[PDB]
Amino acid sequence: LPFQTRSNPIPWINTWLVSQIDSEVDTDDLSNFQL
Amino acid sequence: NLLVTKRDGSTERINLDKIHRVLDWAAEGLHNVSISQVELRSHIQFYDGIKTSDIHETIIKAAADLISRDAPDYQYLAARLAIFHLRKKAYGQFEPPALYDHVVKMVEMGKYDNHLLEDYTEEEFKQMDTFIDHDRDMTFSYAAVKQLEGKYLVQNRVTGEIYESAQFLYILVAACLFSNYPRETRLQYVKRFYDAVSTFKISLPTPIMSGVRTPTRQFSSCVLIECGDSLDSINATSSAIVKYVSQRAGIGINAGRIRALGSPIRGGEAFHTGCIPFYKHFQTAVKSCSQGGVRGGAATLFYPMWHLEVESLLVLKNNRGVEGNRVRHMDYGVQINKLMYTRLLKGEDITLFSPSDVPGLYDAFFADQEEFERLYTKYEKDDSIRKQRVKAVELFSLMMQERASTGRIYIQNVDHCNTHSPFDPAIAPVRQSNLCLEIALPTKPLNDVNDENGEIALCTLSAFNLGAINNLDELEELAILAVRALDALLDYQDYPIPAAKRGAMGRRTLGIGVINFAYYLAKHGKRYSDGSANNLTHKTFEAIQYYLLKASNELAKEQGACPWFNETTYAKGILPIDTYKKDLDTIANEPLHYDWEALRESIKTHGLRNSTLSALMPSETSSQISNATNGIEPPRGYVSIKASKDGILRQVVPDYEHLHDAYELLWEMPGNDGYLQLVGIMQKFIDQSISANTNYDPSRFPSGKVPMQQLLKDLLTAYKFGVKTLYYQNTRDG
Ligand SMILES: Nc1ncnc2c1ncn2[C@H]1C[C@H](O)[C@@H](COP(=O)(O)OP(=O)(O)OP(=O)(O)O)O1
Ligand SMILES: Nc1ncnc2c1ncn2[C@H]1C[C@H](O)[C@@H](COP(=O)(O)OP(=O)(O)O)O1
Ligand SMILES: Nc1ccn([C@@H]2O[C@H](COP(=O)(O)OP(=O)(O)O)[C@@H](O)[C@H]2O)c(=O)n1
Ligand SMILES: [Mg+2]
Ligand SMILES: [Mg+2]
Repeated sequence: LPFQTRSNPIPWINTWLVSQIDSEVDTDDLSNFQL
Repeated sequence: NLLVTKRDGSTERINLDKIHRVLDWAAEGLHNVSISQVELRSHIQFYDGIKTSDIHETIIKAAADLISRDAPDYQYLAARLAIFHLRKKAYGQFEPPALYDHVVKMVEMGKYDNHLLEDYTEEEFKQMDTFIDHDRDMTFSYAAVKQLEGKYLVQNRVTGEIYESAQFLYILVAACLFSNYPRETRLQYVKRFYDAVSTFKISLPTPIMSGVRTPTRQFSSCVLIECGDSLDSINATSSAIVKYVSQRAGIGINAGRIRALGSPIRGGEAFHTGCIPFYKHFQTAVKSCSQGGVRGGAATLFYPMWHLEVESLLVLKNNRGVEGNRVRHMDYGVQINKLMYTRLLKGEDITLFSPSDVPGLYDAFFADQEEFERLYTKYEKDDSIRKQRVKAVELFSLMMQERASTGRIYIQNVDHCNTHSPFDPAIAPVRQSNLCLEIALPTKPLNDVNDENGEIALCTLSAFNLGAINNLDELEELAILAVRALDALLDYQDYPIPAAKRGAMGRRTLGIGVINFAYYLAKHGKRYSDGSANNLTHKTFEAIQYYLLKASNELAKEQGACPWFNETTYAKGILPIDTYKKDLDTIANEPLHYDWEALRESIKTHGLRNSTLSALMPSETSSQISNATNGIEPPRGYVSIKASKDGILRQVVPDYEHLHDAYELLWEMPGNDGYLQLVGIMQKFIDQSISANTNYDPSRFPSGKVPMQQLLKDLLTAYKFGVKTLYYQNTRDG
């Protein structure tokens, strides 16, 4: 490679060069909860 | 052949090399950017006489829209163009003038407060100009500059004329805050505070950023007003809202005392029309004025869950129903205590009362949890008291249903706000919160606009940039600068409502939080959801609170504790590490690393200059200046889309190239338990509250609908770990 690495300075050129809520509650499950 | 219009009005031939050069300058040193791409994506259409300023604004938008994951350095290309544009608007050239020459011209125009020229000599202004490094404008991101030009830089809200640049804003915030310091140390504090905010060690709120140096002195972000059950109090509350909204403040209203619809007035001379007609009056008060010309006024209204009208108040934000029973443009916080949650867990009922029919129940609801249960159960037995029974499951379902739809129905755990607070509930209970549910301060209702007996709570804010510190011991110096700056601010500013000055001078309440917490976790290789940051959060927020209290304690030795320090639990020798909810020991075992016992004795002896110090605000706007992730929230994406005056803003996460794998994005989290655990750990040390969010992705649940079971379980999990408040509920749009 003779030149420094660089990103494509004209990236636009590549275009041309190819081709609600679940209401269920379980109180028993909630009471097994410790505040 | 064709002509352009220069900034001075003159015209000359079009020369595209001028556009090439300005773009070449802005892209110097940046990676993966293209001058060519910016010019072509500008779609700039030249007409004879085209304004050169319209040309420049067009290419700023073009470069701003190229901000992406593949080319993040456009955040700096667009900013440099925008900084350059703002220089010309304010100065007519790129190089800023001398600091003294600028202040002189601005005081004559009435854009600065004339006290700057009285408290500082020309030799001192020229000495502060050597502190300024104008190259620090080249460290902003594009989102940062758009917030500066849209909200913070002193400007004409009718003309659109910008008058200053970013470094003059910073240096004059430092000058004004320490303007009343002794000349032995004044310029030293001015330089260090300038360095702290211009290198993004400390974040300043919107009213401080946009206000401190202007003739109108109101810089407290949060105003908490309590409303009593009388027309004299409702008028006083309404007048205080109008005054503080017009001067940069966001409001928190406590209207839970107002009796229910149908209650007797004067023994039956009149029929009480209900809360909703008074809530509508509060809403037009908030919306009557702009927030200091910067943005619109907002407010959150608070009422207890057991209020008789709670089923009518919970549905005020949904868009179905008539205008008579809807108050949509205000947010609401439902106040809950342990007894309410217990009725839910046991599947029992909740009795609704009008606060006028239950003597002492309202005051006990906050101050005394045992006295509340005594009065509450007693009044349920009494059949002569007007009441209404609702199944606790149905009431909690109605609240969370409206919380999920609007996202603006908030929760405040009033028992947590009083068992783990810097205030004694017998003397100065906490009965409400603020707009964003991070402020918890005592209030007393007013009977007149100028009532000396009422108390309105003000809170001044700031934030530590967790992404700018390399050692937790750097917080010691930053806490000194932040606390000293905010405490000097309380004496510096004016107070439009006498009841508001009473609380501020009495308690001197501060609210200092954090920003860049998500970026902080990425640098340590931790995540929100898995609990890997629990011990790190404990060690981090211990240092924050310790160095904050130590800074306010040293200031109390120097200038005396706040007048009402005797009303704090700090005065009784009680620290937050004593009153935190003990279930936090089951999710973090990190031991305390700082000498809290030496501070406890020092606080007993010398007190605190401020009654409160720490509060984690969301910092939706202010955190964008340092390109930080806002508050404690995880970013929505590597490139986030945020709102602004001009339109959309793209914000890249800090250090995207090296840490894109380390971040845990908002919707990459399995649930809320991990985040809520971190919030609980933070709350162990935070004086006030935290703007804690809950987030839900419908696609993460069977049949694509979020279960009420999970909504309630996360709500109970928040209470289990001592979370005082719940802010936004974000529901994903996919
Ligand atoms: N004409 C009215 N229509 C609807 N509500 C009213 C009216 N007057 C007062 N209220 C409400 C506002 C307060 O929440 C509550 C008490 O009002 P207030 O100003 O204290 O009246 P008051 O002192 O003359 O009567 P009371 O003896 O009932 O307190 O009643
Ligand atoms: N003669 C010309 N023809 C076309 N564009 C020009 C121009 N002179 C300047 N510009 C562009 C370059 C900048 O991006 C933008 C504003 O530049 P500026 O230096 O602030 O304006 P001015 O040169 O009028 O003071 O206008
Ligand atoms: N749109 C807004 C945002 C914030 N605020 C106030 O600012 C406080 C903290 O919000 P924040 O820290 O997200 O706002 P900024 O300081 O980032 O502008 C809130 O408690 C409000 O009182 C407001 O009044 N209106
Ligand atoms: Mg020029
Ligand atoms: Mg009355």
